[PDB]
Amino acid sequence: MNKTLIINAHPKVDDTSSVSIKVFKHFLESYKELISNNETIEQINLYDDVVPMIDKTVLSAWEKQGNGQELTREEQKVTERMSEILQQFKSANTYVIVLPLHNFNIPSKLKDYMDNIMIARETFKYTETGSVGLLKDGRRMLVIQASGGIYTNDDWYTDVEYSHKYLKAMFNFLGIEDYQIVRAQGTAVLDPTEVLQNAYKEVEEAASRLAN
Amino acid sequence: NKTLIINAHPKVDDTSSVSIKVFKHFLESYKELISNNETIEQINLYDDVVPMIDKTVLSAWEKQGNGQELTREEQKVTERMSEILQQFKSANTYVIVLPLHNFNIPSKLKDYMDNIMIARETFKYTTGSVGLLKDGRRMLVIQASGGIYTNDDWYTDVEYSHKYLKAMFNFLGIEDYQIVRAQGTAVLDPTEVLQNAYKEVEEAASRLAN
Ligand SMILES: Cc1cc2nc3c(=O)[nH]c(=O)nc-3n(C[C@H](O)[C@H](O)[C@H](O)COP(=O)(O)O)c2cc1C
Ligand SMILES: Cc1cc2nc3c(=O)[nH]c(=O)nc-3n(C[C@H](O)[C@H](O)[C@H](O)COP(=O)(O)O)c2cc1C
Ligand SMILES: [Zn+2]
Ligand SMILES: [Zn+2]
Ligand SMILES: [Zn+2]
Repeated sequence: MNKTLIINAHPKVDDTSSVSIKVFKHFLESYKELISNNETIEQINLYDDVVPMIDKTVLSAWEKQGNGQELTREEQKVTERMSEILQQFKSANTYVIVLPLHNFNIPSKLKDYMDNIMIARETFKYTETGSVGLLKDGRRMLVIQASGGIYTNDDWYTDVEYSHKYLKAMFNFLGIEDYQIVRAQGTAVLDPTEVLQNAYKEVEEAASRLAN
Repeated sequence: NKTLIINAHPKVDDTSSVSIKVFKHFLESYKELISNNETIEQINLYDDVVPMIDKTVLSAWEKQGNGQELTREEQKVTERMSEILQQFKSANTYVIVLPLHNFNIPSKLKDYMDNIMIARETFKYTTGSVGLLKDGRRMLVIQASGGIYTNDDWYTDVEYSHKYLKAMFNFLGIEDYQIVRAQGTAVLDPTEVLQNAYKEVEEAASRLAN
């Protein structure tokens, strides 16, 4: 089965004033021109859809599920939603993450999302040596990130680009080694034309690559 | 002179939590050693209002930049965010308590970071950015983790919780940073983890109260 999952981590969701949403929408345009009829596309909007965070209730529920105790109606409701998010994630073999860079790390709701999809025995497992990803079946990820600064000049900025470093480390771990990030970078330093034209060109290439 | 405890544990107060036990041991030692004229404040991220960056916040910020009028909702959220910022700026000693969930800081702790990293307030675009909190402030992070992160292996390379916090607080001008790793809760006996962690926070308490 061929399914593409769009993980939209932008707080504005669909507002085209945003650089990363424009770039994504241009990606989506090219991608749909090129995919098969056998290819489904799903999207989760992290700032619009319900994405449960790890809280007392979730930790309590996960404790009980280890003992085999009964869950309260609240624990059932939140664990069920988290199961839907996990299974939706495992159901896809192409992923597109869209995010603005805010304070050198992933958006908080994207952290909640990671907390839903990094699940022992589901996307990774523990081993004698340590732990190992379970999603090693040729999946592909494209990250689209807009940023005010430039992160490819190998300087202090590069060193604190934790958003990219974390996402690549996490997904590489789960088994996704075909990874590309498109950085619509330098929005605070470069001509809007230059930033956008370069990011449109890059996601056009990505669409072509991902559609084969 | 004020100490600010930033509690990023979703369980808040539950002593089944290793990071909370270690914090409470720290706090009890600290309270014994500090002076009368010293205030301790605490914000519990999972039991308080810490605005996340959403549509409303972003729009409020754009309107503040265009000199446009704010809606009541935009007003209310930005007022709460400036209250959090000022509470953060008001303190010279900080304690962050967190469990390690998925190799990064808790999501509410990122929200908190988004409230306190503010231009012209805790840093300034300037030639480069510089921190405004360069007045000898101290930062203690108490972190509980299943794994061990001090062996200089793969685990060390993905400990983004510590790496991020240290980089952000250095950037704000807070260079006196110390992390207490109550680590190995997935491999060592719980009493073994606690004994070492308790000694670290007892020395931290003494050093910070001095
Ligand atoms: C609250 C906030 C925090 C930001 N933090 C960073 C940052 O840490 N590094 C950076 O390069 N740009 C930062 N920026 C600039 C944004 O990344 C830049 O405006 C980007 O174009 C936003 O993407 P978008 O247009 O899709 O929303 C920040 C902007 C805001 C509003
Ligand atoms: C959802 C979840 C994610 C976790 N992720 C990590 C991890 O990425 N690295 C690690 O060393 N331990 C991880 N752990 C183990 C916890 O860090 C460990 O249990 C720690 O003791 C929890 O802190 P606490 O006792 O203060 O709640 C995770 C635990 C849970 C429940
Ligand atoms: Zn287009
Ligand atoms: Zn309470
Ligand atoms: Zn024992």
